[PDB]
Amino acid sequence: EGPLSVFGDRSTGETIRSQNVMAAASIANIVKSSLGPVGLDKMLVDDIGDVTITNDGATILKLLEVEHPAAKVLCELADLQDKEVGDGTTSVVIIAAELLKNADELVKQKIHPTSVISGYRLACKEAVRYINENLIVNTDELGRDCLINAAKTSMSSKIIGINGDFFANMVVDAVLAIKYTDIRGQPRYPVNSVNILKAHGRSQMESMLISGYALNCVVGSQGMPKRIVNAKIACLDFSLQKTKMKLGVQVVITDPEKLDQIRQRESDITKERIQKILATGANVILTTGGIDDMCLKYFVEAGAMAVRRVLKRDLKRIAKASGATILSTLANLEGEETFEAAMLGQAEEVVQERICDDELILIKNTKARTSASIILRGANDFMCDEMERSLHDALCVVKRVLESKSVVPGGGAVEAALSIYLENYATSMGSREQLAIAEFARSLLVIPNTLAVNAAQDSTDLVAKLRAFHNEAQVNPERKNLKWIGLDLSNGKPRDNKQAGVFEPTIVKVKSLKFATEAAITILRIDDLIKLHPES
Amino acid sequence: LDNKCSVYPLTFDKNENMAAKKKSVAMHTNYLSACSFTNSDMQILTASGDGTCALWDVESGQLLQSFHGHGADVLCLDLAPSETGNTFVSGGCDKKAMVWDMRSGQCVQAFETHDINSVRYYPSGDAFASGRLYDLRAD
Amino acid sequence: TNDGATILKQMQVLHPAARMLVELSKAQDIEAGDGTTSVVIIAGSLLDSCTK
Amino acid sequence: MMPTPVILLKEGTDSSQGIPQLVSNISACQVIAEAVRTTLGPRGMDKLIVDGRGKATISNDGATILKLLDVVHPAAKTLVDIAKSQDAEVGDGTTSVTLLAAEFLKQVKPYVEEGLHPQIIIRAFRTATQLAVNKIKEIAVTVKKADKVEQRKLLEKCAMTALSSKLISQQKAFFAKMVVDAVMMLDDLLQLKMIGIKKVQGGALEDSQLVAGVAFKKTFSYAGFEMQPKKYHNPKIALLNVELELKAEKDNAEIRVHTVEDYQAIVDAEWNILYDKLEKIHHSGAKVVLSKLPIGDVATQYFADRDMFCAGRVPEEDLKRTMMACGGSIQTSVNALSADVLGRCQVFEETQIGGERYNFFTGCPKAKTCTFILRGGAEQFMEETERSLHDAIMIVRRAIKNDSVVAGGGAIEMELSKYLRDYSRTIPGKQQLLIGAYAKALEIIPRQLCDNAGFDATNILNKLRARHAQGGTWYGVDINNEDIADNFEAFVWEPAMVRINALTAASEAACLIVSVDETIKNPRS
Amino acid sequence: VVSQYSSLLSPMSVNAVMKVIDPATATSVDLRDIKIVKKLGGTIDDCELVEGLVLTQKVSNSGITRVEKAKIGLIQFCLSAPKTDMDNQIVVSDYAQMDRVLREERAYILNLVKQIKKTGCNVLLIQKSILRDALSDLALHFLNKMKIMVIKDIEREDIEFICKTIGTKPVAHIDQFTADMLGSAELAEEVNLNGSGKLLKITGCASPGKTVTIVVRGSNKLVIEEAERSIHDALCVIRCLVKKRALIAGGGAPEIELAL
Amino acid sequence: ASLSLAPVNIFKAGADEERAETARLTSFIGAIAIGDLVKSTLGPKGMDKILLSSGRDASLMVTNDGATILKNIGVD
Ligand SMILES: Nc1ncnc2c1ncn2[C@@H]1O[C@H](COP(=O)(O)OP(=O)(O)O)[C@@H](O)[C@H]1O
Ligand SMILES: Nc1ncnc2c1ncn2[C@@H]1O[C@H](COP(=O)(O)OP(=O)(O)O)[C@@H](O)[C@H]1O
Ligand SMILES: Nc1ncnc2c1ncn2[C@@H]1O[C@H](COP(=O)(O)OP(=O)(O)O)[C@@H](O)[C@H]1O
Ligand SMILES: [Mg+2]
Ligand SMILES: [Mg+2]
Ligand SMILES: [Mg+2]
Repeated sequence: EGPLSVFGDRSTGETIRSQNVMAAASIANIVKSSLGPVGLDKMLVDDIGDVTITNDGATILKLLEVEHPAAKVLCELADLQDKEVGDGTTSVVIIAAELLKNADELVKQKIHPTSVISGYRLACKEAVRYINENLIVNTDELGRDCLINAAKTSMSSKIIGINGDFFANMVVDAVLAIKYTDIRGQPRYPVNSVNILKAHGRSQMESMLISGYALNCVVGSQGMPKRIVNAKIACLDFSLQKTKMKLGVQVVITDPEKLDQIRQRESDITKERIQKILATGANVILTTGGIDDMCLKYFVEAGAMAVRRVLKRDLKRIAKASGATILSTLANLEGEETFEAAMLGQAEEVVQERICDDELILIKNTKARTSASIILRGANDFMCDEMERSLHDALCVVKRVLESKSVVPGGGAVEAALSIYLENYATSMGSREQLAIAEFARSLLVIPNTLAVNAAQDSTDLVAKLRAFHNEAQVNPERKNLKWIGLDLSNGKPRDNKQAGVFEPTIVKVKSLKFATEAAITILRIDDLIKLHPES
Repeated sequence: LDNKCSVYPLTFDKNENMAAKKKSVAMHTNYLSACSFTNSDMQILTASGDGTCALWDVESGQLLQSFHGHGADVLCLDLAPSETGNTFVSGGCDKKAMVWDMRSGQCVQAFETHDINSVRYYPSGDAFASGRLYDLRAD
Repeated sequence: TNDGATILKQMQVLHPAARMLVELSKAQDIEAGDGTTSVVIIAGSLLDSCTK
Repeated sequence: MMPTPVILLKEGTDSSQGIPQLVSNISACQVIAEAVRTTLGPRGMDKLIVDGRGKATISNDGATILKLLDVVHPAAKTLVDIAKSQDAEVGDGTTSVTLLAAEFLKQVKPYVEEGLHPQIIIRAFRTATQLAVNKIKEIAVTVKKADKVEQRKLLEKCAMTALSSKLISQQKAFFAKMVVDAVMMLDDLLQLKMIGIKKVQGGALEDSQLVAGVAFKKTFSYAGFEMQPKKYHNPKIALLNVELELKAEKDNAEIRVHTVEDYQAIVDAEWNILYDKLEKIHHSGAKVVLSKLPIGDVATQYFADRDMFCAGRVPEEDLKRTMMACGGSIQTSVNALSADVLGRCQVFEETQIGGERYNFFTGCPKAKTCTFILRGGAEQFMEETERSLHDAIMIVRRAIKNDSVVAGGGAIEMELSKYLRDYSRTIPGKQQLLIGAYAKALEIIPRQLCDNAGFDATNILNKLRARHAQGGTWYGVDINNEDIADNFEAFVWEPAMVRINALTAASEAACLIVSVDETIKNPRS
Repeated sequence: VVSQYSSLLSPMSVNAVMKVIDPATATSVDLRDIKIVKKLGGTIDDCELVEGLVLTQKVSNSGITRVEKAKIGLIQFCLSAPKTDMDNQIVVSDYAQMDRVLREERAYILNLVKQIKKTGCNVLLIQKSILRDALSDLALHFLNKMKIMVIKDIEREDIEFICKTIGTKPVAHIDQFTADMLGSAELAEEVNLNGSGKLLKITGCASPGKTVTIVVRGSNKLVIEEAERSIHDALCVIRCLVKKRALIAGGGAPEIELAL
Repeated sequence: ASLSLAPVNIFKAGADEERAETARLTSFIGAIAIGDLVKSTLGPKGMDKILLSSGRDASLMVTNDGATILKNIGVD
């Protein structure tokens, strides 16, 4: 097939540059319809009838079967944004594809990709610098209402959108509950320590915020009590079973009289351990291992709750919250086998609650630390699954706002402001990079354009009106209040989004621009593709 | 279609009961013709398509000795009677069965009267199945 | 990648002359670490002259 | 999609509607355009297309390339159709139409993607096209002197500009002079069939000649033909539609005789009929005899014995050209061969032309026709030469109809783009964006010229825009000098109607493509 | 591809090469003294030059993730129940022998941990062990109760690099485990890469001997691999300068001069 | 470079060519085979051949004539 003699295909020049832009645009067009409050969810049938109704950008691309290497770049780009930010996942894919599409237009005009890459890198640096200097709002000037508005804004476009007035309150309260401080006095919020339980049944309004912890587990035996008032929680990392000697130990009997006593110790060793644990007043015993039937009877007779096969991460949170200590073994530093009262957690109640023909443990009002859990109620599993994903974004958004105390106006306010500034700033940087920076400014308008399109409104007029307001703010020093003007999708007109309470964490826009630019730069650097045929 | 086995016990999901140390050297790749574990679990004998028997140490993970001299690829190999310096046979596609000794790294004995694929030592060790029977004491 | 050695290694060239060019690129990578593309281009140009 | 027990349309019917299908149509038009992009301008290249039969074709002509492509996309076929339309009406600019249409569609693609109503785009295109056509009519340079030398120079320059993109561009002055001379001999209708084009393999391009008369290949001479003289210094030509052979009087004629004397009389009567026809032809005074119908061996030997020339099975077009060159009349009967129905030329001659024998009728003073004899090293060489000469001939004909010219090399497009941008700056703003997009799309021609020539298109475009805005109407791409120049003084001249039709057809095609919202394909039968 | 980041990588590469050689005597550079760690996430602007040791292993302890004034100890034996090289079994014939076995095993593990702690060690690195449990759960419990960070599953090939970096002498038998074989360091903490994984960084050592680490980060895996290749090219070029102290112009000047 | 040993293929399917050494080898082999076949039927003490036709007729022919021997053989 020529003089190269390679067992594979090859595409060079504009053939592969346009194909790469195709693949990037194909991924964006998948998720472009699920952006903004007037966005719509999607069904994802998994070839065996499994249904996944979602609006999250990362979740859509995770389940999609992508084959083009350039498309996989954007699909992994969405995943990275989810891990490091948690929101803006759909936006970053849209921006990156738009950035690549407009960059390829310049390359077709005999502009070298290095010039385009250099221009994109400069624009990304100035966009971040401009945002940090003119478009940030200090949350200390807004109080608690900022957190609710930030949470409410994220919940728009989600299945918990209209009911966000009630849902935002749990997210703010749940995050504030798990707040703790570390060395050098930095208040850190370990979001995802808020256990989220899904159970269909009652309406969404009956979603409960547990002032404690919720275990997706039940008591081992029906004979145990299902409610303890003053719980003394003992957390163990080992099974309570009949004692069996290790591999290096063998039992060889020469005198038959010793056989019966040996078998007795196989069960008395565990009994002695349980008696030591119960002797200190423990009421709740949580273990990550199994519990044999003969061991459960000891808790039954003592009137104590015992739960087996508790998840390790669940036990760690309960131990941290209740003040208990995880014990992988009963062994002190004196070589003995003892259990102390100081290693007991406490709680104000432990209940075997019943939730829609199913049961779970509620550790209510733990002491020495405040924890939180959320139980989501919906029509069915498909809808309950989506609320968990939607709530995860809200938990992440509030986490960023509490860590970094700056927010930016939403609804395309940032992109509109950046497009005006960057295109004006492009005229003062070089001669060949001017086009590249200008195209960076133009590409940012895809976000407000998509919001207006999804609402079936005139995107051309709204963006032009929105850009006109932002142009006035930059050129008129006394009209600086127009920076906050965004889009009101309900009525289709510009609106001061700072007053309207449409906020986003600053890190969402900043990290989106950095990640999208690098992803666009990576694809733009390619001009030749060699696709070796599979060996099989 | 052709595989239908990609989900094989590779996961080895257990409760960490001391058996998770499977090592799984697989450094040489190619084809693992015989991954027989030595009676003394210190060493692993492996045969590849190149026709060289390879001896590895589980602890260090280093290739002790590569046994070469077989005419074709070694399809099968066995172990010593109990340990006996692991004087192991090696049957391959070259119709020849020969014995190797790491104390010298040489083909101590050879037999050609038959590809051998079912070598198995006699419990005494004076002979071995050659699926025939070759006598060590009489060659 | 833009590295000459990586490009030549990844693409499975079948002609023996291309294989020896890949080996030459590996050797240049070993001894110097840069100029991996330049050495291959130089060898190709030299053989092109050898044609005439 | 719940499966209805009885589906509405036939199974396998494919329907795509909405914005995505329109975007796909624009992409298809882009794909069609990029297949002819490199064949634009003096630095353009040729395309080679091999059909299923393995018979390759080589062409620089956009319409030919598009026709040879088996385009099946419904939206893409519109570009092929407008290329054919431009070829039919004008004959040159079959690449410009496709490039302009695809550039219009590409320019308005972003606005379509964001939900703009296509009727607005259509209205904007129509407004811009009307304004551009009016501007072309207004600024086109026409010379109201009616000077023969000036008109001839204008025609030659237009032909040279039309020809300076083909493989005959090196001898473009020679070929343009030949084309102008050929066209100016046509009387009033400028019919293409009155310009013969013969392709004779072998020989250099400069060996091509234009005969002030008619020439055609020798047509299956019978026995005794080589005994006829092959040169006459004032022959009279008997143009005939007559079969000079021994044959049945009629297909349904039956002769019934019952005497050997009558048998001999019948045989002699057939011979006497043939000899009477031949004797009337000979006594007409003619020396060269040409027939649309076969001429038998008996007649060939008869004419050889009289030092006459005969040729049968002459193609009808060649006979009509001989009529127009010599001035006779094709006679189906020889009973009245008066001197007026006999052709006349100064010199008739049969000569060797590159391994073939041709009959030459030269020295016709009242000639209203001509014949091109094209020499080349291959069949496709002569075919592409014929296509290029056809382009030049069509341009010269249109210029004869009206002598209005605009400087080429992107000058007219740049001026129109500047005018349209200046207009669009003075309208509300919804139409302003679309008219500005139209003006920007007009810049495709000089950009493609620079790309084909290998320049930096952006800098040349910036210089052109600055020159046009500052002042200067006919500044365009200068290929040889790597720069821009006043293309009017460089004699890069094209008739105004070429650009007028190009803009009109491109606008109509773009509007038609945009106006479509749904494509439905029925299953094949 | 890393050309806009060259302002960050060029000084980084020069520092990396200079930190692993002696400029007055070095005649070649062993690039294996420079360790490159690829972690997904972030941007190439986040590439960092660590003057100490970076380990991708996870800390076994929970709750101990930052030790100041660390005393790192490297262990090549196993902290589990005693097990000889020869075949060994414990034969039980009486009921008392059962809990005697349990108690004696506990005492053995406790004595090992006490001997380790008596030297002042507070960060413990355990070499990966097969055929014997390197770190028993009871041993981990005892170590955690004594406030010692434990990192296990250390690769055999990395022992030389670790010892050269933090100045720790490996210990293969508990009898030879003493304070003088510990590697003092300023700080040993496990950092989190903003939800893209965790890294154990031991920065600041009493004997920082000719070894440096480079952490490469990027948005996606392809650009990370290309950045690693580019940084390797830069290191190789500085190595070339070290080998042959001669500089020539670029941009085709040598080729044009050579042709002429 | 040669037509056959070129990275691009210039031939229809089933059409081949033989360069200097190969063409000379084939020509010499064919000529030597013809000479060896026809000889041994030469001179007073020569022998005859049998031309057993493989066609439908299966004609049998015994001859010492070289021309008839060379005529009725399938030569490629
Ligand atoms: N109430 C609102 N009014 C106007 N715009 C909004 C409102 N709420 C959200 N938006 C905008 O709609 C967009 C929706 O983003 P979304 O798709 O939920 O994020 P992700 O990209 O993580 O999926 C955000 O960029 C935000 O600026
Ligand atoms: N900024 C520059 N200006 C001019 N020439 C350069 C520049 N940078 C690199 N070069 C040249 O490009 C050539 C190729 O270098 P490079 O692609 O980095 O590695 P390799 O030589 O392995 O291809 C070198 O010979 C160098 O002289
Ligand atoms: N000498 C020249 N200098 C600059 N431009 C030219 C020259 N000759 C022709 N052109 C331009 O090339 C373009 C294409 O002409 P051509 O390829 O011959 O036919 P078509 O218009 O069918 O492509 C015309 O628009 C004309 O302006
Ligand atoms: Mg969102
Ligand atoms: Mg280099
Ligand atoms: Mg033309």
